[PDB]
Amino acid sequence: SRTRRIGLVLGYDYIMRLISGLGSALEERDYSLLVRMSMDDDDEVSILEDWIATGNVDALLLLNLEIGDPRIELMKNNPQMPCLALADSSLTSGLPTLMSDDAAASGTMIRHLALFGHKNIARVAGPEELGHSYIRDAAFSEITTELGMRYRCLHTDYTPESGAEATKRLLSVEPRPTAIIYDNDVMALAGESVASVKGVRVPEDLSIISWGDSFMNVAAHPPITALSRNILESGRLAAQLMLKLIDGEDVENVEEPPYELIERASTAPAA
Amino acid sequence: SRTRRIGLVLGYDYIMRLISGLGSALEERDYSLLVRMSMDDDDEVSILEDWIATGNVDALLLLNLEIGDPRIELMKNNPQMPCLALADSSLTSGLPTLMSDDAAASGTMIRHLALFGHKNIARVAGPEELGHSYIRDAAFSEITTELGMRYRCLHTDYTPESGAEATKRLLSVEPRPTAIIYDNDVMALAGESVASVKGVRVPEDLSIISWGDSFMNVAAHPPITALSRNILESGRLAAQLMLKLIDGEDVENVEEPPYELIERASTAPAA
Repeated sequence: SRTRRIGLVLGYDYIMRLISGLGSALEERDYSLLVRMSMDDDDEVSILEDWIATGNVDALLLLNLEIGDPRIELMKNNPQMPCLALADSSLTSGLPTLMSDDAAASGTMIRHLALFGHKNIARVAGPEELGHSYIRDAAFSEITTELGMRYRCLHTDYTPESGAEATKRLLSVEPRPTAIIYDNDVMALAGESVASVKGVRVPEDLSIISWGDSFMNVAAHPPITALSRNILESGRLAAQLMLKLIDGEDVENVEEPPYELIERASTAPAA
Repeated sequence: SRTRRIGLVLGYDYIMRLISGLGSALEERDYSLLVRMSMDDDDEVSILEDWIATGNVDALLLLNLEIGDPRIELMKNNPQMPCLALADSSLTSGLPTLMSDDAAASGTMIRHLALFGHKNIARVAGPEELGHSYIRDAAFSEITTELGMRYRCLHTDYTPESGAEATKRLLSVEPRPTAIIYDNDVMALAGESVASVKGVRVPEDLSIISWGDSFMNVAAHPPITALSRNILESGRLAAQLMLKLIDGEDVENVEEPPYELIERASTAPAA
């Protein structure tokens, strides 16, 4: 029998666009998304175990895979429950995956800076505990080294206060980077505001790129160059893939839809 | 019997915070949110009718009430299905409501501008088809008139391009307003950027307020004064109220948690 439900556990406190894309495909088959909220760290596993034991959904969507995620083992020990992970293939261990390509995106951003003559750049990244942290760092280190570009990074907690603090630090230590890439839009904006208050012109003295795009980047002063992921289409593909698994079709891993570097006013030749 | 599900139909293409708050309360009772997506205008009613006919959820959450919303009539003709609306009480016609107070918020923002000596202000609002459009306009017109303040408004579609266009228009027509209130954060940011490009200093020449708060306002240049709604707690209260209805308890309308005007650098005395 079918419940016509897909399970998703969210963390308490991007996702909206993913849910819109998922819904655009689930509606075609009169499916619904069943959403629960994990308030703690082992809470998600407990909810998933309940769903599996009761057969309360037809498939599970796994987001934000960490290194050694306890969910992979859960799914592998329960192959009668379809699941799909949205992650780099290196983190999913054989489970059906809609694959991101952070290493590719890293290259696209760095080559854009290289073309503009940047030789000293920095990244303001998220927490080191993210499953994509080591993929991104390895890509940035390899590409920058191979292009003879100086590279430094600082970790933050995604808040504008943290992005602001990191930017102040990068702009105060000689030799000052001429471009900074931020792991989210809010920190790129906070960093641009820091540069402006400091009298560091964007983009004349400092280029800025946001990893991730939103209306915020369009509204900024100046508008911020962004690596844009097609989250809507990713969501749609994810739902289609889970429906295939539910239908009993074999599903090879699928690359997520291509990203695009949207060039705006915040990147320009290096000072 | 109980399904332990609450139904929510979202529109294709705030809500994330609401869902976090809802989940914080639903998890206490092992309830889930069942989410579907309306792709058209009469799509929502059809989904709701299906849920009602099959008893597939225990209660329905109604958001974004319009004037003469076809959902009110649906719910009233189906009182065996618990529901809760998040709206001004004037739009819900006796249905259990978690009540917003846009007129109160309007007063708080306008009094803040009055204290700073503003005598000519403007609003960049959303579409006129919003159910809260006439409540807000009536409040702004009454309060401004009664304080002897000149007031004008322009309608937009919530995009930064639309907010930018509206700001250019307001700043180009004499007498230029000394403060602009925007119906969302992205337009307040887009408007602040327009003022900066134009050489209109914020806040020295122009004060800006965002109706709605987010990290974007904290990250702006300068940070943007915002009317902040407690969406997390609103979500939590909404879930608790629907659970009461499901439990068979009588539920009087409830005011939503108090909003707060967070004063930041973008408001100052009038030029």
